[PDB]
Amino acid sequence: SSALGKLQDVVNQNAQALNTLVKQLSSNFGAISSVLNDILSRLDPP
Amino acid sequence: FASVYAWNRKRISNCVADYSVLYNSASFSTFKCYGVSPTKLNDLCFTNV
Repeated sequence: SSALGKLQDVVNQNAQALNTLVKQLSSNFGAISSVLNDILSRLDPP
Repeated sequence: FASVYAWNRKRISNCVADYSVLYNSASFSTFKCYGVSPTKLNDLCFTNV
């Protein structure tokens, strides 16, 4: 009422991984943008 | 026109730009578009041309 770190750590690890997964949807990896509506909404099919 | 070593620089601004009258004028010997293919110009908006 005033220690559950082993239970807190497995929650934290899973959330830290799920956030890293979503934060990767905003990297270019060597492209002109991160949005498909910007490569498409401004680029030919080739 | 202007020399090649002191080119001009006009800052087109808030307006209604119709790149179709350009694209289809057939008077141009060279019309290359790099960031964006030409036909999709009349469907996008920027900050400054």
